[PDB]
Amino acid sequence: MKLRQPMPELTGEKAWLNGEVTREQLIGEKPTLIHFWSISCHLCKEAMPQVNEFRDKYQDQLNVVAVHMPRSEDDLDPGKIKETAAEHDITQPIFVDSDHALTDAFENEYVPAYYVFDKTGQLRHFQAGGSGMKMLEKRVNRVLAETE
Repeated sequence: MKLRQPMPELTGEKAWLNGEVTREQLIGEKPTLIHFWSISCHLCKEAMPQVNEFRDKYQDQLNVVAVHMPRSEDDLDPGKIKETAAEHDITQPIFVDSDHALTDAFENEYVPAYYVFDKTGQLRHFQAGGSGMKMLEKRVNRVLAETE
């Protein structure tokens, strides 16, 4: 991913969850945040609450969409993906990838990973991991402050 391209094809075929959006349905005037996570990843457990937090803080200012990223047989489970999303109040649109289809389309090679896009629908900044992933709140707020 160059900090320049449009979003990928948004593949991922298990289904959507908690809401149904695509780039093409929510881009126009707000910047966008796509982040990967999973129900039992060592740093995704810091993403999950902070995701809920900035999703409530910035929903009207920032398009938020998420992608669950299966890693294991114990990680595919539609029921646990739904229930952990309810437990952590992760109520934005959530893709559930089949395994890695979007992840391959943009060669992420991490899981607690995040991509921040301008209101025109192309990548501004991307990171993966970080100290409690706190710095993503700043990358988001920078895109919010820098966008018109």
